[PDB]
Amino acid sequence: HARSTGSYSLVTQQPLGGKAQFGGQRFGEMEVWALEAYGAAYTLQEMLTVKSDDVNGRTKMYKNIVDGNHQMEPGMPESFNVLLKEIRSLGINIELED
Amino acid sequence: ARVTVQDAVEKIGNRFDLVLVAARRARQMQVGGKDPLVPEENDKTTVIALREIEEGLINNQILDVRERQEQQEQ
Amino acid sequence: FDAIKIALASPDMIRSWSFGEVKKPETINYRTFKPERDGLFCARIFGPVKDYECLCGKYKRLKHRGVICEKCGVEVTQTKVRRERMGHIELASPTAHIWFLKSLPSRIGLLLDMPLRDIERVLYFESYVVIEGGMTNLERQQILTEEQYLDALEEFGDEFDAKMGAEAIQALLKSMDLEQECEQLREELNETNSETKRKKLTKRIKLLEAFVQSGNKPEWMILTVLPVLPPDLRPLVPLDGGRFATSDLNDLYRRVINRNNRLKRLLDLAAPDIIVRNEKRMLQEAVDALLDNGRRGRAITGSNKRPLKSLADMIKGKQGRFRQNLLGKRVDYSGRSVITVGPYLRLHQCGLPKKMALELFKPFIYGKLELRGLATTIKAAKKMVEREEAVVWDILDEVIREHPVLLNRAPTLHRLGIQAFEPVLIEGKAIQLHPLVCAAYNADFDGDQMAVHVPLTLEAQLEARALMMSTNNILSPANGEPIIVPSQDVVLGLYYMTRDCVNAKGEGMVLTGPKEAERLYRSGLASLHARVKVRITEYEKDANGELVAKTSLKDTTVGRAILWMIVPKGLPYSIVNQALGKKAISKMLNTCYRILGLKPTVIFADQIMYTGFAYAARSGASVGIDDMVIPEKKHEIISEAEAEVAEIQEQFQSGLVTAGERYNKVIDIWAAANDRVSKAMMDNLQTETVINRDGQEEKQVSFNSIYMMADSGARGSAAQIRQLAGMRGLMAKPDGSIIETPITANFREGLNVLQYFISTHGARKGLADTALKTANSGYLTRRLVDVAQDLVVTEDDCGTHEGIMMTPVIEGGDVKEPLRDRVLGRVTAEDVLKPGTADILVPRNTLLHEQWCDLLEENSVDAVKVRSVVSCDTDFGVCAHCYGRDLARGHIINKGEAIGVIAAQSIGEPGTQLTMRTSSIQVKNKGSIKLSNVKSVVNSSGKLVITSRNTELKLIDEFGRTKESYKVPYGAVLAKGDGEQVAGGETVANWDPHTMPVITEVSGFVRFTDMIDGQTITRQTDELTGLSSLVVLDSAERTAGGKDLRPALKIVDAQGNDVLIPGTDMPAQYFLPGKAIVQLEDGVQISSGDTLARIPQTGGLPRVADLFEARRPKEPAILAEISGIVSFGKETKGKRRLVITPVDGSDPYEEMIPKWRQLNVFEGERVERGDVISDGPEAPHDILRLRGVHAVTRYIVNEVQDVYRLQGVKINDKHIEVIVRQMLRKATIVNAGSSDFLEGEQVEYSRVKIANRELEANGKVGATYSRDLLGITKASLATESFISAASFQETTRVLTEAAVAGKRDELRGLKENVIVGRLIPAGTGYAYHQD
Amino acid sequence: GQNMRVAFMPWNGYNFEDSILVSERVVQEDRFTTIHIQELACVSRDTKL
Amino acid sequence: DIVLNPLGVPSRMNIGQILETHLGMAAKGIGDKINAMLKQQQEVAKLREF
RNA sequence: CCUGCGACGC
RNA sequence: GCGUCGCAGGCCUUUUUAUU
DNA sequence: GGGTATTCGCCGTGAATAAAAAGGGTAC
DNA sequence: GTACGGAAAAATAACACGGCGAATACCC
Ligand SMILES: [Mg+2]
Ligand SMILES: [Zn+2]
Ligand SMILES: [Zn+2]
Repeated sequence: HARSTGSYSLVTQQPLGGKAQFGGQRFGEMEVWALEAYGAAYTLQEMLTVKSDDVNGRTKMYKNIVDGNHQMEPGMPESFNVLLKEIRSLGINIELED
Repeated sequence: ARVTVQDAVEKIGNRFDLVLVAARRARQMQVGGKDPLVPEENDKTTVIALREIEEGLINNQILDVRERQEQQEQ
Repeated sequence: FDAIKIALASPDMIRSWSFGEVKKPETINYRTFKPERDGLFCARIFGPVKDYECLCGKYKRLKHRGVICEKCGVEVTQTKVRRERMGHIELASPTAHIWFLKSLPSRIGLLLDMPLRDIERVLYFESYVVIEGGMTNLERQQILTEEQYLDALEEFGDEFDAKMGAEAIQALLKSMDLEQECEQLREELNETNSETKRKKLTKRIKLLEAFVQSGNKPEWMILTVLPVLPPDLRPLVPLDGGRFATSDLNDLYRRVINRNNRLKRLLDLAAPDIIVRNEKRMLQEAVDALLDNGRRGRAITGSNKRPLKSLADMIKGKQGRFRQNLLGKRVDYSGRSVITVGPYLRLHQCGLPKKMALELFKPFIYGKLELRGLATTIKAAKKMVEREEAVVWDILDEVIREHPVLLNRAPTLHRLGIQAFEPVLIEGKAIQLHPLVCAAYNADFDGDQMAVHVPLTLEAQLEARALMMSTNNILSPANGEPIIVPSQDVVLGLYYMTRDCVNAKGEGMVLTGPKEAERLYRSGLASLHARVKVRITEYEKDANGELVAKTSLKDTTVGRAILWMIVPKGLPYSIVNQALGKKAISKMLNTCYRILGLKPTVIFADQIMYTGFAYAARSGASVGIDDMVIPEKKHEIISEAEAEVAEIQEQFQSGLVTAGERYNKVIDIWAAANDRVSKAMMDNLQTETVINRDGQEEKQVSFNSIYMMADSGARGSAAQIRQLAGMRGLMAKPDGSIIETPITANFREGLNVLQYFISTHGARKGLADTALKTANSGYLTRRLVDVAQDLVVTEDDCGTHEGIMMTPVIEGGDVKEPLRDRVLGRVTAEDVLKPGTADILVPRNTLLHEQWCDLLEENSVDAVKVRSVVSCDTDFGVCAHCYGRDLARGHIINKGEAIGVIAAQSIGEPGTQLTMRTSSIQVKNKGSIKLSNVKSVVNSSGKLVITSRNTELKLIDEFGRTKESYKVPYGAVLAKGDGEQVAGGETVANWDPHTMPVITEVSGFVRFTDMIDGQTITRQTDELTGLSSLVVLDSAERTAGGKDLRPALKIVDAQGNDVLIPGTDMPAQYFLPGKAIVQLEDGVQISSGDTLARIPQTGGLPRVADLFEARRPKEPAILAEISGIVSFGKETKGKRRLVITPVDGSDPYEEMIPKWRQLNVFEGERVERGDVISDGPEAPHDILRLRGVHAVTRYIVNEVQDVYRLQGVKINDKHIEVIVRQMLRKATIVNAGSSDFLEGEQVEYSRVKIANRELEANGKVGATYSRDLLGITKASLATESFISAASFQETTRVLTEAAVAGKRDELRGLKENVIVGRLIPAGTGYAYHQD
Repeated sequence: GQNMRVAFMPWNGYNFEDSILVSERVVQEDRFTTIHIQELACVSRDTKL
Repeated sequence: DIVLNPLGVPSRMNIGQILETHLGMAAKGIGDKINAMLKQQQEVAKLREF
């Protein structure tokens, strides 16, 4: 099985799972720990934001790879916004201050 | 080709800033279109930047004074 | 952005979050897909359903943006606002929050100082409570029943107020001042002598101060306004049949809205109280089922007999948002296939299929086709790629030549499971992997799969090429051993090539070089094993970098000369002239990497693998039925064993020996028969050759394929050959014992049914242990990672002088690790002095490499004080001098490396190799003994007795170092003194077991004081004539008239006067404890050392799991908390009383000991802080609070290494010291002086260090603290960061404490930066944060 | 299954850990060709309009 | 047809595959002798007694 | 909101 | 070199099997 | 009657992924 | 064939280990 781009979910904007749905591989917690054991910080940031969650980030990354530029924008993952909206529905006030 | 990068690690202090310096050098050739110092042999900008680190013609201070001369020129 | 802030939510904030109010329970129509007017799926509240179109019509356009329609009132905007807008439910009655009520400890129960059961009775309409009764008999908070409220109404009608439900709790929480109550609690805390009352008072004061410092109100816990979720986060999916299936949250919201509408409709019609009480109770239960379904009562099930999912189930657990959507995600540009072997590949490249490379590199080929001009439109490039034209493969080969890929296996136990390789376009559907990385990947080719990943940015490609390349990772970071060791085929080929026989073709001819040897081998004129004379030319770089050549005639074989062409110039010839096994090739690669470097070592390993795969095929090694030979003396050994078993059974049948001695003798003779069978088999398999040199025979090493595969170290060990050729031996039972009938056959001949059914027990036990170890190993690895994720090297030298003392560990049999394996790669703390003269041998801040180890091993040095990680004074991280080396390179540890993650991955990786299922000493060599911590007295016979509790018996050889170490009990005698030496092999110390005698220091007349017959002593006559002794009765089953009567043996002289002890002014009397049998009646002149009284009496992975969790053992060894004289007290029919009386200060100490435990402590002794009272496993908390930090650090390190040494696992000590430092991070305040801390609160160690440093800099007094120990689970939850504590375990109580405390959480770590999706402060991200 | 002529020897690392070297005559004779049958349905339901 | 590796035989103790290999070789030898007798024009009595 | 498909404008 | 029209898709829980 | 101090409930925890079915509101 | 969604029978079902807090019983 192999995949560059494809369909995404509704609630959490992530790639699907399975060969029949044309899904992608899962980068679990142990792979994150193995990347943290190296000095590979940009690879983990690319795996966590552009390749998985950030819609604007992955569209700008696709346009930059098509144009020929190897540069990405971190942005904000959508799963963190889903987590904030789900914790905020329990009557607990959590927000990013600046 | 660059199988090992030990001569690039021997120049700068550790291996972590080597990635940042080589990325800052490689972004000038693909986006800025600057001509490299070492003659390329069917290589991408990563291998050219690593060879420029290995030959000792590129470091942090050289890129800093080159950016300073570019700011003073324009 | 800045730090994360979490607090309580006011109802005004909930109304400000919302955009509308939901009033109808229905979600959507079934016949029409349009949303409802005012429902859970709305258009005028949450947003429109389609992009820039309203609901009613006429506004489906782009020029109208953000306008409000007049028909339905739907804002014309994007659909993306539907996943962020919220609503609210105006409840007719207040409800209590289930998180601040049911999660122990209860926040409402601690604030109101009320038990949880009474609040549960009041909230769920089962009892009454008075609120501000005034001048009445009832107090401020009293729990009234149903009848007591009627009595209070009919007795006190006016000036009375009692409510039932959440309104009473809201009125209690609203009418309460925090400052006055906190001041009253402080003034009550000053007049407090109890312990647990003081604990509850400090907990209530800390909760009140948490409510005061935070901006929240105590009445905000009672829910008034209820917010809802956006509809895109809980959508209604369509089905093929047309029926719209519902979710759990939509059903719970519909239930809550329907019950609230029923309550409003019933309150409109002015109902009586009985029905509306049940309606408010049902609304409370519906709100509690919506918030957390399963905490209170029974979880409601719908149509599945399964509990429904609430708002709390989506956050915690394995299927929550943290562990399934934030800590581990699904990524793009990735693939998966079955792996195969590529022999032609190099160490830095791998074989990638073209069908996977065409899919993983789509936009690169698109950009190259748009750049070259072959496709101007992106659709034309997509059709050109889908048609698979000729130039598409050329573009794909162009965009793959120097673009690495990340190959990864499914179990990632350490960092070598994700390595970078260069793709080679192959034909097929399998991935070709290099054979040398299979030992690091732990993956064979029987059906294993691996995942690939494609970096895209320049920084990711540079991190893959510089940090994650397979040529850069050749040493393991756990211990420093290589990971590019050759496997079975390469060592088999290099073992077959480098051998010799006494007679072959071409033996005894002079050769001019290795090229003539290769020519003679490939021409067929000389054999591969033929002793010849080859002129070699080896180089040596013993000068200042330059290489010196030499030429001489060597006596070698033909194959070693051919292998000499593979060996580079810097290596000598003496490393290849022997038979190459496995450790020989390993030390050859070690010598090549040590002398030459990294770049020739990769080419050397590749050429070694190439020549091994080339010369393993020319041999033709094969197994057969004739290779596994049978010893000719096996049948006669079985005959003598059966004759001995028959003789032992005939002796047992007569009645001379018991059944256990018979079984033990049978086991020993069968073990001896198995050892003789194995010895005869190994003797038959060694030589097995009668070959003529010229005309006479000569023995040589066997060329059997089984012996060549077992001797070279390719595959199999000696036990496998014993089970294949000799008898299998004794086999165990599932109950744990050993069957007396062994397996006298092998796998070559036919086994019967019983010998197979016996071995099925051990096979099933091993399979079940292997299947059940992996979950505990993964749990321990996850706990170690989450407890050691925030330790990054931030400095270089903090300037400290503390450190641990490195000594080689001695148990009593032999040594295991010398000083060199424990001191290598560590910076010393103090100057190591020469044993002869006090001059400085080595400075302090020196990295001890192998040359310093060779200099220290020749000067007879045993104790080297080095700097440790736990003794570092760096705030929020460590320095580069207290850690040591990198353990994968030759330099020092860099600034920015995450040393905690590699430590947790180094400890948690070999957990799959551990286990889960449950009188005299003899010296080894000749040397003088060293007696330390011993108080003795010379007896009359010339022996040497011990009058101390603990005594260290160490052996000092002629070199001046410590080789052995033993432990002797209290009552023992020594065969020789301390001055003379031991010849070796004789008994030095001997003692009788199961006895506890008392030894006197003086010799004189013995008198009986306070000893009356019939009450405290029992004179029994044994039936044997030898035993007629007196027994002292225990002080529990005695009568009431002799509770204070305690016997004692005063020692006087022959003249009757009381002799004294030299040094003090107390009589030399010895009291008798319970069940102490004395010898005889007094009246005999005893000697100095006499026997007076006679007193009779989990390892593996759970051991490491209990050691890292700081778990208290079942039978802890009680120690002495304070120094002084031991004294027993009056017991209270349960536990035994004991009190330690000091010599100078007062006695603020009193403890109890359980009477059923054994105490090896007499009445009057002299103990100090550190000595033990009983015998058993110790607890690390007592070692920390009594001895110190370094003692419990060495204890944990030695107890972990003793478990990890039994399985043959090499793990460095710094990785355990990282977990030891992470276990102790908090401190308990003893006396807070001029500080904002309380008396008995727990703060961080670095925070109180910074506070004491600032108070010392400002000229004020500091604070006295005490460090405490916590497990790997407790330290992960007791952290200042609430995000890392909620994502690991127990999300509900962590979020509850963060809500009631108002915590502001800065990231400052790896896991917090993983969640928000940015660069972690490690590696390149550390330099990014610095710049 | 099928029974074929077998040999136990290392061949240039192509049977390294557990790998199996198969000749081309096994592929030419088609003695390991299997037939796999799938099922694709098309449900025509009755709905509105 | 298939070349296997003999390295897994001492480590993983399954000696029955080598006995199956030898017995299949003997069975194929008997079958090739029967096929060589049937390929040439032979009578029924010699084939029956073999 | 994002993918893939079919059609049309400058 | 993009924008407009129409079609299909984005799930949840449980059970079983297989692999590492 | 205050200060302990054993018991006894209760909650949290128990590895990581690919395929193939079955069911998504039942009552009066 | 549309419409409130609860609690009591169900001829229900039923883990081992560990830490923390509350009811409660000893000991002067
Ligand atoms: Mg396998
Ligand atoms: Zn409208
Ligand atoms: Zn330090």
